[PDB]
Amino acid sequence: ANDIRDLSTTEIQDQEKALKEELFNLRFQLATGQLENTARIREVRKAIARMKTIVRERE
Amino acid sequence: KECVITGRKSRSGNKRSHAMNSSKRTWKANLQKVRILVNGKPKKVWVSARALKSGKVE
Amino acid sequence: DARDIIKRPVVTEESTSILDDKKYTFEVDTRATKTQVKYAVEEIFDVKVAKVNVMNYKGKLKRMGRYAGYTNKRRKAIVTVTADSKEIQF
Amino acid sequence: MHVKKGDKVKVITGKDKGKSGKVLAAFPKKDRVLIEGINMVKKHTKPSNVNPQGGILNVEAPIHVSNVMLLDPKTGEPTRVGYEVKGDKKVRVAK
Amino acid sequence: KRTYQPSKRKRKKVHGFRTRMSTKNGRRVLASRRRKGRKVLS
RNA sequence: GAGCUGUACGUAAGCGUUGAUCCAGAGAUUUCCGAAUGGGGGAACCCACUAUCUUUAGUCGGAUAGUAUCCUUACGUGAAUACAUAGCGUGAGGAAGGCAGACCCAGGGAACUGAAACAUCUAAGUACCUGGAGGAAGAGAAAGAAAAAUCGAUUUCCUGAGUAGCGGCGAGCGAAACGGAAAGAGCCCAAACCAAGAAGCUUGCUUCUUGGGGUUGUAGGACACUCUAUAUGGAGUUACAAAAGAAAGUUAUAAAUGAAGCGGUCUGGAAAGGCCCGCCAAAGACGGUAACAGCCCGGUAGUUGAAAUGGCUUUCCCUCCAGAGUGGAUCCUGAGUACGGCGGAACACGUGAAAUUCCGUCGGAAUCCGGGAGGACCAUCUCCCAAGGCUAAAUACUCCCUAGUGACCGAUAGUGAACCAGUACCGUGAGGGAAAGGUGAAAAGCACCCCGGAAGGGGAGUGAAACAGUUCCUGAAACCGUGUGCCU
RNA sequence: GGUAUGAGUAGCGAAAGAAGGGUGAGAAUCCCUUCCACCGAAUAUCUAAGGUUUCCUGAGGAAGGCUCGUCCGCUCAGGGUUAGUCGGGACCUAAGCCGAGGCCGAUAGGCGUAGGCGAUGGACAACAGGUAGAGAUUCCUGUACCAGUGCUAAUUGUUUAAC
RNA sequence: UAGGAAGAGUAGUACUGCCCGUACCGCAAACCGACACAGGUAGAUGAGGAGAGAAUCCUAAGGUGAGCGAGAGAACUCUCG
Ligand SMILES: [Mg+2]
Ligand SMILES: [Mg+2]
Ligand SMILES: [Mg+2]
Ligand SMILES: [Mg+2]
Ligand SMILES: [Mg+2]
Ligand SMILES: [Mg+2]
Ligand SMILES: [Mg+2]
Ligand SMILES: [Mg+2]
Ligand SMILES: [Mg+2]
Ligand SMILES: [Mg+2]
Ligand SMILES: [Mg+2]
Ligand SMILES: [Mg+2]
Ligand SMILES: [Mg+2]
Ligand SMILES: [Mg+2]
Ligand SMILES: [Mg+2]
Ligand SMILES: [Mg+2]
Ligand SMILES: [Mg+2]
Ligand SMILES: [Mg+2]
Ligand SMILES: [Mg+2]
Ligand SMILES: [Mg+2]
Ligand SMILES: [Mg+2]
Ligand SMILES: [Mg+2]
Ligand SMILES: [Mg+2]
Ligand SMILES: [Mg+2]
Ligand SMILES: [Mg+2]
Ligand SMILES: [Mg+2]
Ligand SMILES: [Mg+2]
Ligand SMILES: [Mg+2]
Ligand SMILES: [Mg+2]
Ligand SMILES: [Mg+2]
Ligand SMILES: [Mg+2]
Ligand SMILES: [Mg+2]
Ligand SMILES: [Mg+2]
Ligand SMILES: [Mg+2]
Ligand SMILES: [Mg+2]
Ligand SMILES: [Mg+2]
Ligand SMILES: [Mg+2]
Ligand SMILES: [Mg+2]
Repeated sequence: ANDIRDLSTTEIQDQEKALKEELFNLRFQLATGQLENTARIREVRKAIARMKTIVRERE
Repeated sequence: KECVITGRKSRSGNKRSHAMNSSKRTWKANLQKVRILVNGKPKKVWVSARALKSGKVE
Repeated sequence: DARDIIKRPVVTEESTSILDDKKYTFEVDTRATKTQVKYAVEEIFDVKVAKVNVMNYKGKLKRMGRYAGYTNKRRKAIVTVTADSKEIQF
Repeated sequence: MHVKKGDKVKVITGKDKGKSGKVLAAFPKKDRVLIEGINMVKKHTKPSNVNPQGGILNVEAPIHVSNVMLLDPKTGEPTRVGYEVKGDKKVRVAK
Repeated sequence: KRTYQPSKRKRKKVHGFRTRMSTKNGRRVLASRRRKGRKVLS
């Protein structure tokens, strides 16, 4: 969370994209019954929310 | 339907027979449609005869 | 964004039977037009989409001990890729 | 709760008064605690579950927290608990 | 031939939310059903 | 400060002393519908336009913003029609809708019923509809009450008093002032007049805007002179002008600390109970804990506590500000007003001998040598100065919040609703509207065996109890059976 | 609210069944076969309304089904509906409804102009095959049409003015 | 026609075409009738023999044997000869 604040906005924006790609893949593996560590999904969702919160704070 | 100068308008009260039976009625104001200029521009508005009595535009 | 529009793949006897026919069945956002689904699938999977067919499923009424209610309404998109296009895996 | 997992408690009420044990688990929402070798119950377990031969299992059941007192390693007796601050964080104190 | 010959359209046109909202007395009805706490207005 | 990932009877995968879950303050995010406002619409949907960006070879796509109507007000365009007005466009402001089924003010306003019928009258200005609101509203600083000779705005309570009155003088309706209390607070205009414009050109006279001035009764003011102030003082956002800030204190919204029995023994499944000893108490509230606990737990008295936000009180800032005296030449002191006739209404007061107050209509004063009232009216006397406005408190009510209380209910009661209830269900719809609480201290929720497809049983086991076995405290009566002492 | 009595009574809602085989703990009632019988301007095939998952598959047999039940429109799980051309909207208007300004009116509102909404009507381009547990003019094959778009190529026009 | 105009059409090529509905019942056990109710429910199609015919009787395609049965064959009742 503080580590996110060390990054630039553009750098944060890139981290979001990466997390959204990850979240999509998790949901895809979950659907095909190949996930196992199902707790990752919640982690990633929160992370994305954290990014978007920091960015909105910047403005 | 109301005097623009005053605010005269319909008001209710009783009609009474001999025998004093009561029934609801109104008293309308004696409103007349006339051209005046309350605001700079003239316009046809309801005005009471009473309001016209004396000094109004027309 | 594209990964909002495409929710998850659909894995059923029916959905799995048409994978060999290069038809991929997805559950997509209920507001997504078949045009948005075409461009989303191309962004996500790097494929050439030939046609997208789409259908709305109304919620199914389910009981659980004197409490009744509807499952989610779904929008199902079948995406046919081109002959030359690379496959999606599942 | 005045006790927590790891604490050595004496049991002051019930079929097991006078017995002491370690606090294996705490259920603060129920205000109950699980003391090693206290309040043993015979669970008639079907084979189905993790236990591929089932059977009548003898395990600990939770006691109410108000039924155990904390053991002070110095005295080795049941003591009521006070709270005193060293500087950074507060700590439990015997009386 | 019984009373009650259903029509989706006629039901909403006569009793629906937008018809209720379109008149003052219709709005009194909505306000009354909200006051009683009905799940279903209109 | 050690567990946590809500119910609720789960499985899984995870998190947490590098402080999670949790609690409080403040932020961020906040789909669609709904006044719903870009247009439409059968609410939760459909369909756009204009900019800017983005995507593609381009259609096709995507993102962000704007785009309702009315009112007021600037500005611009602008017809019949010459000036111009209307109209049209743009930009600012503002409104819109909801509701606490309460209280308040206003517009509109029943009937059943009572009168042992019924028409006046009552019910009742109630119910209800509509509008306007505000935390309260309304009222309010005398054209008042009186006539102990005086009082000094309003409101509310006690009293007066079921009096005086009203009334098919029937049924009924029914004051007020004085007296005693709660609470208290007073103010600003209009007009003379002065100044400054502005215009009309009545062409140096008149009416229009802004500022000053000024606020009242044996009168006050203007206007003349006179004394002191021009922030010395005084006053403020609750009226009396109106926006701003700070700081300190305090309260609220999380918390912290907190005395004393594992005392002995008896019964028991269990002890908080019995018996016998102690102890704390500014703490013997309440609840929980295996039966009834000041000393077991959460706590309680007492004493501490707030990063953040909100409230309040002070102080400071800031802002604003002339007030006595003397005359009485002249001038001013609310006009289609007061009042009157006619027709209604409100006044306790039903048109009456009917003052007082309001509405419609018509008529219509005086204007300081003036005017109003004292229950027709006149005269005298007394008290007041209308036709402009503002004003806290004492009063009303409670959808709410916090803390409490009850010779209030205890599951057919108490809310319709102790339980997923305005639900289910009924009705086209408005609308109507239920039933339904209790295993145990703890799931220890009956391994295993037996009959049976299962259900269900019988053992075995758990438990204090299973004749407590997942709706499971108690378990009456009706009613249904089996057995049999006496009779038929 | 519970429980009787009537009472093992009335009723079991128009109709043709039979046997063999199967399944199953259990069969008049489920499945299969054969014969018989009934409708056939319908008791057949579409399709609008309306209903809203009742559809398909696999389990089930407490309750529901006027009997039974291994079965089911019932219970529990999974599934299943594909469109430029079909019907509706991004087109049109009727009746009717709403209605800026406006007219009228104690309040509320009523009416109505421009302008809108509104099919039951107007306009408008796809056929035949295949396939199948459950969709098909929708999927697939073949062959089309309608409206656009870019990209090549010539052609013509670029102020008496192609379009 | 008024207007607007340097782009326009022709040929060929390949590409583009949104939203809603689409299951199933639909003279019915799924709709309206509290019911798996002899009732009601618009429209398209609706074969053959004999026939004027969509009448009638028997059939085709197609659909169906109707959610209690087994006996008995009294009174009586109903519907029939
Ligand atoms: Mg479709
Ligand atoms: Mg109905
Ligand atoms: Mg922390
Ligand atoms: Mg809109
Ligand atoms: Mg009587
Ligand atoms: Mg203590
Ligand atoms: Mg004992
Ligand atoms: Mg007990
Ligand atoms: Mg107790
Ligand atoms: Mg009068
Ligand atoms: Mg009266
Ligand atoms: Mg008088
Ligand atoms: Mg008069
Ligand atoms: Mg008078
Ligand atoms: Mg007198
Ligand atoms: Mg009198
Ligand atoms: Mg005066
Ligand atoms: Mg009750
Ligand atoms: Mg009881
Ligand atoms: Mg009740
Ligand atoms: Mg029971
Ligand atoms: Mg009998
Ligand atoms: Mg009989
Ligand atoms: Mg019989
Ligand atoms: Mg039958
Ligand atoms: Mg026939
Ligand atoms: Mg079926
Ligand atoms: Mg049965
Ligand atoms: Mg079955
Ligand atoms: Mg028309
Ligand atoms: Mg029209
Ligand atoms: Mg239309
Ligand atoms: Mg089918
Ligand atoms: Mg195709
Ligand atoms: Mg179909
Ligand atoms: Mg039927
Ligand atoms: Mg018919
Ligand atoms: Mg046949």
